[PDB]
Amino acid sequence: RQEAEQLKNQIRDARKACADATLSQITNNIDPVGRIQMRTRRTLRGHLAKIYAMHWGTDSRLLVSASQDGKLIIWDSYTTNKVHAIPLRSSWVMTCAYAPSGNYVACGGLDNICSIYNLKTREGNVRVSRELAGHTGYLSCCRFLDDNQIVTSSGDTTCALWDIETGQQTTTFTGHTGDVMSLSLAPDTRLFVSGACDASAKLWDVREGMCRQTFTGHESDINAICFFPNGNAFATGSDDATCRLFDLRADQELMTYSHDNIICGITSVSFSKSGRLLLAGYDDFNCNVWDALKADRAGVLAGHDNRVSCLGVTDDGMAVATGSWDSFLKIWN
Amino acid sequence: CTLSAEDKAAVERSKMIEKQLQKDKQVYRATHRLLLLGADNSGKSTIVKQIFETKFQVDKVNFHMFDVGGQRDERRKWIQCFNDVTAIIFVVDSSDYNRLQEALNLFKSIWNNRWLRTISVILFLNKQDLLAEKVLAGKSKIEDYFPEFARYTTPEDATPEPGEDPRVTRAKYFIRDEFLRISTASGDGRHYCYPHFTCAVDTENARRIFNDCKDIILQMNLREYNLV
Amino acid sequence: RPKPQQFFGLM
Amino acid sequence: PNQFVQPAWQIVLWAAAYTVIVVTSVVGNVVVMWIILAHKRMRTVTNYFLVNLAFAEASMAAFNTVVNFTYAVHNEWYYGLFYCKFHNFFPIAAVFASIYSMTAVAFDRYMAIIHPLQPRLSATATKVVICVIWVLALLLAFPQGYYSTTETMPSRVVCMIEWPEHPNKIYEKVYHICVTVLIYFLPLLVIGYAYTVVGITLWAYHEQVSAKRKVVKMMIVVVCTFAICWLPFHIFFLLPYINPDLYLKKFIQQVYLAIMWLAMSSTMYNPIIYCCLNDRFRLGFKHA
Amino acid sequence: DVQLVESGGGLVQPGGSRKLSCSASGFAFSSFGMHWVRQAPEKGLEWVAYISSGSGTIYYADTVKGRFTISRDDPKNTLFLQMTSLRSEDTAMYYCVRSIYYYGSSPFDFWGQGTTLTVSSDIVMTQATSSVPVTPGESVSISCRSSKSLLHSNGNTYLYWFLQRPGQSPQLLIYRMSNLASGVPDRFSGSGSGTAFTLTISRLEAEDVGVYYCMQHLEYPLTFGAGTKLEL
Amino acid sequence: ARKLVEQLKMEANIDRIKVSKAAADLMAYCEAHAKEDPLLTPVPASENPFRE
Ligand SMILES: CC(C)CCC[C@@H](C)[C@H]1CC[C@H]2[C@@H]3CC=C4C[C@@H](O)CC[C@]4(C)[C@H]3CC[C@]12C
Repeated sequence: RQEAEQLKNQIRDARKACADATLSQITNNIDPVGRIQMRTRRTLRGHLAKIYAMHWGTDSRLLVSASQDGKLIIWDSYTTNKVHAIPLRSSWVMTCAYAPSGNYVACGGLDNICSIYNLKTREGNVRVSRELAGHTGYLSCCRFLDDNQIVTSSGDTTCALWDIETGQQTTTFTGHTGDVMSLSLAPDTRLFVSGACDASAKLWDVREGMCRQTFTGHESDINAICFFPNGNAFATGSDDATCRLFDLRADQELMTYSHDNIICGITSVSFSKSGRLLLAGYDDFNCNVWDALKADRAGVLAGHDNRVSCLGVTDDGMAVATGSWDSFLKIWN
Repeated sequence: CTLSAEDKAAVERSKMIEKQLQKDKQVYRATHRLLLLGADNSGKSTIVKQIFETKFQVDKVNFHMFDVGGQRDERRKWIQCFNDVTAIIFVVDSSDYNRLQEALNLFKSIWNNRWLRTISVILFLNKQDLLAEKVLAGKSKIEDYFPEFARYTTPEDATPEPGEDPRVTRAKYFIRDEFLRISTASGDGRHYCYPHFTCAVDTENARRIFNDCKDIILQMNLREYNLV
Repeated sequence: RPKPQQFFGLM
Repeated sequence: PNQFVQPAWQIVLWAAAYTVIVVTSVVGNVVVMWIILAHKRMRTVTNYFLVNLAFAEASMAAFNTVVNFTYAVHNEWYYGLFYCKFHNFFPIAAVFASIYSMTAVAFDRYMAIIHPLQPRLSATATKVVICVIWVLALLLAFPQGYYSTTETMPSRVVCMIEWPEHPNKIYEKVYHICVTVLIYFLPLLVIGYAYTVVGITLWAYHEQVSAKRKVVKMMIVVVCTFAICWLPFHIFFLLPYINPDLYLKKFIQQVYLAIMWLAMSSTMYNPIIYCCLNDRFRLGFKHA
Repeated sequence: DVQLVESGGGLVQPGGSRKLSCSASGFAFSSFGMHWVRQAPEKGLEWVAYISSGSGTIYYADTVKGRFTISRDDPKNTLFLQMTSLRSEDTAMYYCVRSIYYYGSSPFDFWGQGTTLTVSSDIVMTQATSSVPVTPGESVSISCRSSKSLLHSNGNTYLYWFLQRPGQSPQLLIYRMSNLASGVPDRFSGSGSGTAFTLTISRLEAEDVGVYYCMQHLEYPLTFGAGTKLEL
Repeated sequence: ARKLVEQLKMEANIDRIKVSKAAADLMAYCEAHAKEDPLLTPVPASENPFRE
């Protein structure tokens, strides 16, 4: 019954042999990015309470924001106009997703229900297309693979693929032993990686339903998880105050992004289009740009009065939005 | 100013949405949010006369009380959300001495929590009637569950309800002092515990909350208005 | 009526 | 031969008093205006009225005090008709604005202590009251600026207010009385009631109750100051109606230098209060 | 379903006054700004008035300005046009059109059936071909021209195509020059050059027969073209 | 327990590449799409849709 410990060292020694060099010696000759100064370009002031989640549309002009007051507002970032304001049944909404099509948005929180909202009805009102029930814990994150499929993480230690039309869970991912706090879909959408309070990040296969690879670097809850644009590496934020790049093919950590001054946890993590910059929101009321290859802080987006809860980079890569408990979502170009 | 007929209409739509959001802001600001933390057998369900959400009104002030029983285990992840509530209403069953040490650990976790560091607690020792019956009956000794009780003496400042045996008064104040000891130990004045002895029969618990939330907001206002 | 001995004060 | 000329030794003593007032006041008010705006933490809807109060008071400290000082020194107007109008308008309105701002912060404090649960005034309403205050102040000061005139007497140039000529001077009597009632009696009533109800509640943990007593002390000082300091000001401007012979005397020059000094000294108190009662203001003062 | 039935029209002696009432059912009337567009019996479409959501902006066509006033009862979901000083020129079928304006919205999406009234610096849309004979399975290119470039700085070309099938209310086909309205077959396509635009109807079907109107929304007054009939 | 052993077995079977390789390819992706990135390389103000 302890063969599991034998398998555990076997996995460890296989990773040890593979890690011949460090990402930092390989990129030691690469010339750094240089200080990155990003000024706030837009400030969106529509939410009464703390902002917990934001998602960018494929167009990179529309963005949906969630607040603890119980409202989702779609913003035309370019003109700072409020396209739609959705009243929500539960005041507590911890996540918000935007469909790739733009036809639907989703939100979830302590309700334990993922509500999908049809933005484009003929009646002209935003109505809840479907309510998804089955998570026995808060829905920490949700991302739409398509208009009829959504992958939702939960505090019940289970993530789930749901067919929206049926309302049923096509697949359930039960490997984690701790509340899953974040999920990131790969660009291909074939595999998603989810980070839990078990200080472990697990890669899944949406089609198969199983955990392909488990990554164990952090010392505390993995608050955020982002996929590198290539779809072969991912970056995890944790209360450990450390961000850790992993490589799916090497099945091990490539680098760590920690500063001695930085001691607060990382609420959110994102990568720019080129994947060179690893933005990361911290509870110090500021976000810190990191050169992913060089592991060097290369900038700071300090314009917030409270915890930065969410950070998102437009698909185009033109801008970075940063929600915060101050109730102001700021766009940084 | 260089805005198309459709851009101007979109700006109007945004302004209409903004006015609705302002009407909502007034309701949100008027509502005082309270986190009903507690455990089963506390009786937290019936502390106020009026399960996740309950709305009352005292002196034309509306209070929203949230009981998040949906998620268990470490409550740390979901407590971060309620870092803006006016005051946590902790409810403890005085009768259950065995679970009382479990209750004192939850208070310590909540009082010393990173996000609830400025949130005052309105502790409500409930089922004081049960505790009185057990103390009078015997059989169950608060000394057995907690050794410090035999040394304890009723506080001189303590005011006893009429006719209450001195031992019942001593027991009630021993339970209260354990919760107070945790509060006094790790507080910078940022928040305070308001301990109130209550029973299932008592219907004055809504008034108690009113008076204690008036003190929390008062002390916050005093600092906010740069007076203290 | 300006007088050489009149004082003129301003609020 | 202007009788309002004074020896260099007299001027020096008055200059030192007014120097202390002007410098202390602007320094404190400017720093208070800065602390609030510089730190986002200190920049709240709550401190909107406090920054408004600091502005109007620095304005009267630099404008109403320095300019009036030279005019009292030789009763000579070295500013010209244009600046004569400017002084009977904005500097005089700044005086009204400060007194009405003191009535706004009093209302805020009253609501925040007597009815704590009730939500604060909306940011938009706060911004509407700042304007209402300044608007009413400018409106009240308009007549004094409108009838501003610089008669060039052989002895000296003097900026005087040519009120509509009336047998009983009814117009200038009504104006000066309405000013006394609206900026002295009415404020002494709302700032005095609010501070009493607040102080009665607050006065009735040694350190925490000692603070709720220090605030009450500040409030009795503010009520008493606004009453003691401003009463002579009004008495001086309502005395040309009760007894015009007093203005014709010479000692009236020194009296004016005193009544303005006492009234303008009110500006210095507001920054000192914010430092003694609030740590984030004394720490901010060293920080700048 | 979505419906905008309007009544209130009939014979009226000149200099008279009638009120036209569009009753909205099946959509949030308050959210959508409404417009009244009239079609003279032998002529094309002309924009009469616009009532914005919240009733905060009202625009009228110079021909009816002063004489006609447009109001909306949001609680009763009803649009009113109190027309006074009626002239013989006013005779026309009046259509109430709904228009929601948000980024990505399709304005002019739904038109009402129409109420007939019988009385006893404008950008100019030039549809050159009044008629174009066509047989099914062919591709036609109805073209419209504009006095000014409908392309705004925003990058949006505010040109709309509408098809009034015979005996039917006009239906949005293309919005903002290229975007195709919902429920609209893929055969239609909009191609434009700032000032000159073309609607390409591939594999024309017997459903496509009707008059095609090009409208500008760049500014008000909104101006429609004469129309181009497509006969089978 | 047994299910955990079954999962550990599959995770150990996974073929793995050398970190000198995987690091190189991510370095390569960054260099190839470096011009594309509008945040690593500052965008001309005109192009910037958020220029205001
Ligand atoms: C000539 C007269 C009218 C001058 C009057 C100046 C008044 C209207 C000005 C001077 C300083 C100003 C304040 C300075 C800074 C702030 C903080 C800001 O977050 C809200 C507005 C607020 C609170 C301003 C309100 C208006 C204000 C009080």
